Amino acid sequence: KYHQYKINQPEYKAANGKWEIIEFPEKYRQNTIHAALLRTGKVLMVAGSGNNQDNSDDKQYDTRIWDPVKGTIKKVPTPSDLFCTGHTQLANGNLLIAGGTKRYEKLKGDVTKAGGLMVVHNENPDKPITLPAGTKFTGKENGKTFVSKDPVLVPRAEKVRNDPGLGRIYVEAQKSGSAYETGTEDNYRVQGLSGADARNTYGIAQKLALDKKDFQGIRDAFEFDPVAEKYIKVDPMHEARWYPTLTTLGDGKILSVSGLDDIGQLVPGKNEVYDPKTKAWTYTDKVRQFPTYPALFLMQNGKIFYSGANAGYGPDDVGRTPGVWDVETNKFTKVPGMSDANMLETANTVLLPPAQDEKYMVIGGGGVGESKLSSEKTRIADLKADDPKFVDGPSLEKGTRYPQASILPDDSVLVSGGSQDYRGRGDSNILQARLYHPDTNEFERVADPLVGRNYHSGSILLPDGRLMFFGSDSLYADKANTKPGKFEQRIEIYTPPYLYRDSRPDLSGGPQTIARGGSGTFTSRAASTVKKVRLIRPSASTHVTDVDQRSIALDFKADGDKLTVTVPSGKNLVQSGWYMMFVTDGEGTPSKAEWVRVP
Ligand SMILES: [Cu+2]
Repeated sequence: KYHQYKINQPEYKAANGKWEIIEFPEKYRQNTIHAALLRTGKVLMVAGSGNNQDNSDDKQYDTRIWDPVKGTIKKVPTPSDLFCTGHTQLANGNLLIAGGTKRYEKLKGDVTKAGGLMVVHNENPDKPITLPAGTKFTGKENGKTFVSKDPVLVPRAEKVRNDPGLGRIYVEAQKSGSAYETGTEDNYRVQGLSGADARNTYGIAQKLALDKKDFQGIRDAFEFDPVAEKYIKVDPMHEARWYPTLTTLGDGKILSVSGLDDIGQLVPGKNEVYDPKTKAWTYTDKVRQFPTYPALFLMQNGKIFYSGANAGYGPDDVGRTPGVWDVETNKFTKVPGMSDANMLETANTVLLPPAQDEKYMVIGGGGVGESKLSSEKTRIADLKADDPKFVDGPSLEKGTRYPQASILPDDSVLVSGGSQDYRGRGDSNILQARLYHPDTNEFERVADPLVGRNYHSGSILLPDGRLMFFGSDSLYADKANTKPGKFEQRIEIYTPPYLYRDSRPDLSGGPQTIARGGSGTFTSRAASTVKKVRLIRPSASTHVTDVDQRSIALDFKADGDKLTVTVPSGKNLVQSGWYMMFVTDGEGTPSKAEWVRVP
């Protein structure tokens, strides 16, 4: 339009950057749900079956590697249905990817009525129990009632605790509409049982709502080798997990937390650790339950910070409170102050730059399950404070689920997209982007994104300083919510303001390996202009969750055209692995990254 003229003016791009749509040849398209920047500089894009029933039925599983410099894309053979998986970079630079989705069950019953899977428990070792069709289950907390359509046989408990018999049955609300939906797990009383039967028999269900498909986890785990460009099978997890968080501990092992299991129950706090040297998994000694994709970050004291951000599931009163988790002792200490604590599902979490400060920001979020509630708020916790607590930061304009959030090499945080309602319901994509500035605690609006991104989206900082945005899985295609949504297969590249100004500093000397506490030397003719150096861990982003990205400040010295940088000593700050190293000048303009390996 004229718009298009406005947003291409030198002054405009200099203050707001600019967006571009990339669309791939039809043959390379997929529903990208997970992405990660690899140490090769290319982006792993993982769809699995892509939340597509035909692909699940055909075992059609997709992965791409996309080269942002050349703009080329290739397919990668994908061994398991690796969407709704967990993932993080290993010390060797491989991406550990574990969990994912079992072949999906057909959705049954009336599309206008809340329902889903009820898992019936039988505590009686003496006898099985059959609940006939039309059995009513009522939530002990939520008070809502659902009815089975078919009989279910629930086998005897087995003695060992008795281990309860379990039987799965579809249940459905009596009347249509969202008034009769639930958003969290509850324990359901079975109406019309008396005595012993009532004592030994009960239901557990996750959300029983209108986006109805029932998903189960798988145990498979792989290392993605970015040099070979292949998935390498490693030992499977002990637990099947759909939506686990994988997060690096102090000793370099990977902790896997939560997820739904092979029958769709929340894994009840049975966490496990991958040792990259043995390529084997071990249960943790002690149990702690969280909802799915919990946002879990390694702190400099070796404990885990849980921000409260999560993708849902489980009860509303277990693992819903932000805090500090000592994995070895299992002590959990609440961090108070969170505003809109009822709107933490589908929020983003960022460890603010520089990571040395241990400040976490929680952005946006929505009510449990398919709630119409959404939060405009940011909330910041400083974990180095005497009494740590969340305090509100700058607000967004609109309540926003699913905001994308990426650390930039200038210490800004790009916060972009999202939607006002569940899965972009009511055509509620928010086509806005901001820079968050940590030092001022201010938001600055920048250019609007071109493509809406809600559920199943993400963003990835690239070595050249641009950012890639992917995904978006709207429930509906139309504002009226009458037709099924189509998965967004375009990506965008966002060029920030800092690339529309003066010449950027030059940098060469990579790739290099630099130990914690060690130093390395790089070349920059513009060394004298460098104000900061940042070692930035590449992102692995899914479901509004990225426990990989962090930006570590490096001390440096300039000596003519030579920059000597020093890596901090702590293994809890500087996780082993590969990092982008950016140098930024006093005008805030970053170099392109060189890659550095920390052993
Ligand atoms: Cu998902």
